[PDB]
Amino acid sequence: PVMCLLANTTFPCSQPPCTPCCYEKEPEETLRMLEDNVMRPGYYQLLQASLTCS
Amino acid sequence: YEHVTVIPNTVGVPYKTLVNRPGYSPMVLEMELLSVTLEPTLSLDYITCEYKTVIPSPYVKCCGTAECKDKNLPDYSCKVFTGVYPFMWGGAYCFCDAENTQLSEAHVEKSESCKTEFASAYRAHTASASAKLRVLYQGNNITVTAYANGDHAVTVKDAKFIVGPMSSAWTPFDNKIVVYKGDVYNMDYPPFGAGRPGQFGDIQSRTPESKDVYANTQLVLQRPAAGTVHVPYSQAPSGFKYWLKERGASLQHTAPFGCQIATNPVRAVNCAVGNMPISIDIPEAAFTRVVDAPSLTDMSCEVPACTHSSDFGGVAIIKYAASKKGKCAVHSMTNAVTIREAEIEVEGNSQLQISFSTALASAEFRVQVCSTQVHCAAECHPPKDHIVNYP
Amino acid sequence: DNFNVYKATRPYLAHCPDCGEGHSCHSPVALERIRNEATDGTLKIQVSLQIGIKTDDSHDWTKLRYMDNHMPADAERAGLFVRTSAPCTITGTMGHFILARCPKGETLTVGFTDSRKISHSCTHPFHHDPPVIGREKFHSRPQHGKELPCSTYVQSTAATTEEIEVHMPPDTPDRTLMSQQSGNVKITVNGQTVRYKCNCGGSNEGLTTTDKVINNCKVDQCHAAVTNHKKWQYNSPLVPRNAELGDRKGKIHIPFPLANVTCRVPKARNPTVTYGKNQVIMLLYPDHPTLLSYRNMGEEPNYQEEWVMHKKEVVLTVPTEGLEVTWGNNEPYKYWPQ
Ligand SMILES: *[C@@H]1O[C@H](CO)[C@@H](O)[C@H](O)[C@H]1NC(C)=O
Ligand SMILES: *[C@@H]1O[C@H](CO)[C@@H](O)[C@H](O)[C@H]1NC(C)=O
Ligand SMILES: [Os+3]
Ligand SMILES: [Os+3]
Ligand SMILES: [Os+3]
Ligand SMILES: [Os+3]
Ligand SMILES: [Os+3]
Ligand SMILES: [Os+3]
Repeated sequence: PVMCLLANTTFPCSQPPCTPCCYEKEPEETLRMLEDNVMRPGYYQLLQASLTCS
Repeated sequence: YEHVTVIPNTVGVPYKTLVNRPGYSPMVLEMELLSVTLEPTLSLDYITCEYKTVIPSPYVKCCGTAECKDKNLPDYSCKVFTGVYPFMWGGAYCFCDAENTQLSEAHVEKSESCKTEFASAYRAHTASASAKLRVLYQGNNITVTAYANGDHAVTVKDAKFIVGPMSSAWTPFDNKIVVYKGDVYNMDYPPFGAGRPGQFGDIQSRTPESKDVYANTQLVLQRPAAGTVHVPYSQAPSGFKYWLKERGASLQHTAPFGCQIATNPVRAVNCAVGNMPISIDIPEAAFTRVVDAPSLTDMSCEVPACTHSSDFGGVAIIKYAASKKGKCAVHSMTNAVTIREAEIEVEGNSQLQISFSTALASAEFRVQVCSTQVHCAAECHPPKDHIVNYP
Repeated sequence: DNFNVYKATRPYLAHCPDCGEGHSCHSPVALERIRNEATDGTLKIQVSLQIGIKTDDSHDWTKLRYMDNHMPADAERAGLFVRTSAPCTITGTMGHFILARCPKGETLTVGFTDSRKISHSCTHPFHHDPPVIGREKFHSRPQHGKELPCSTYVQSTAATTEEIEVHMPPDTPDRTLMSQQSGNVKITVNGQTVRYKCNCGGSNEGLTTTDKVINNCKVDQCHAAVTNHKKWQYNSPLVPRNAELGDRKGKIHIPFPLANVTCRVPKARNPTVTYGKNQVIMLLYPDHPTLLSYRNMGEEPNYQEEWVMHKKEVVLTVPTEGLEVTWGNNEPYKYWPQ
């Protein structure tokens, strides 16, 4: 049930809109997205999903 | 039948008690304390551990003035240094020569170690006394575990056991104690929110994982070195780390009455202080009538070997004439000597061998086998060692 | 299992007070935080470089990555060394963290050798004197002994509990971006976002992704820096904060957390004991420094302690209450008079 944030849109932490390969596609906005979700409890679920590729 | 007796508060010493119910054959019970536990009621004040000085990247403001704001953080320190000219690998970090400022920020919190490496400051209240007693009942060893309050009744083999109340309410713990792993210390620790820098309690928290942090470590930020980006500071080193090397010997080594100290829960084990009463309500079935028990006569006692020591260094051979076959209780009527065995099997015109302990050189003692007594004459000799490892 | 945290992060250059000979430098092997919380003596050292990871972000235990001026470069793991007064035994290496068993020293040095044979080191004043576990000062850990509660940093690569703060790196100044074009200043971008400032009336101050020209200007009257918003860097107090973002930060889990374990301590050989009238005589033969402690088992304990170094004979009075003698890690010997 844990939710993460991206500018004005809400999404579940484990399922980001950037996936697959969030850092490979856009390295700047991925770190910016993670920086905005640090206080949130599902941060490490977002960190795991964003840095997964192949 | 309720048998009331009192034994000294000493662990590992087997004591003998004679149960003489009128009209019934005597009964000998062997009692030995396995452990005597004094568990104090604890109230956690706070815990202490190694502190962490959280220092982020300093805000170097090129061609301008950075401003410090008051932050609600433990030992929060903020300073803005003027005339700063720092350097990086490729040269100067700032364009301006004398118009740059550096904002230094630092605060104190609990280290990652606090969950593992920590000392707990407890308040000790009225202690709960408990004892583990070994009883040789009906030719078998039974274990009785009860609170030494003189109220808690434990029934083993239909026999009701009431242990205590303890003659001494003494405990090796003071009103204020400090616990670190397996070691316990009597310490007048500083109260919660009154900790001093570089000393025990420089950082104070409710529990190892709680959010509350009290800090008084004397954090003072210093001006950074010429052309260098860093956050120099003066701080009183960990009071917990200093305490770990300067704490000295714990209560396990210093406590009086030979107290052994254990943790989880914090307790005093085998403190040789005072005595404890024992109430044994022995059921009807355990007793045998004198008429129904074998009658002993024509008794003679010879002591072929005796050495007066703490251990059973005496051997006694008793010749007898029993009326019938059965089990007879063995007890010394003289308080100076103690017999090892409590019960022996009688036949008829046979002989019995018993082991005894005494401190006397000239041992003149009475031995009661069932309801008849026999006089033993013994000339016991001194042993080799003046010191023994048993009491 | 396709997750790689090292692609977002990067090794960096940070301040070091002693890079060798007694002089400060921008070290690729700069020391961050040295943790000595483990009671067993194990040190958790934090460095500016990343071990066990290549420049292409792939995991390789024999490889090491350090910041080579502008871009990160590869180096050999074998070349990495940790030392205080004598060389330390490295037990674990993963990213910014090193686990090492060090002898008694006053300073801590962590170094390595790059692809070009150049040796880089960093020295910090660190008082290292690990505490004695138990009552015996031993040099080697035995397989069997008395179990004592001790702490250590677990050898496991898995990062689950402990964490560090990470953020965007600051603007990297580079004088090579600026050139003198008789008699103007040219800013050669080279596909990078450059933040510039000039003491000339031509161009002001701003951010550029294109080549700029400052008409009637001097190179000494200008400042240029390379911006990097694609990588993460540890929130280091030895590196300046990103002037524009500032409070913007991230967090990553770190390997080797502190854990409660069991330490095996040896028990010193039983001393030869001779008994006397209300007294006990012990001939102590220690192979290493052993703590000798004693107390009376009555109202007045009168505790006494001494560290025995060489062959010593001790005369101890045994009272009516009894005397408890503890010789090192051995269980206490209890004495009573006959
Ligand atoms: C009872 O306990 C004592 C001490 O452990 C032992 O010497 C003895 O043999 C035991 N006797 C029986 C009958 O279990
Ligand atoms: C560590 O401490 C906890 C109790 O809080 C428990 O998991 C365990 O008993 C300990 N493990 C070891 C190896 O000592
Ligand atoms: Os109990
Ligand atoms: Os007599
Ligand atoms: Os990883
Ligand atoms: Os310095
Ligand atoms: Os020291
Ligand atoms: Os030594």
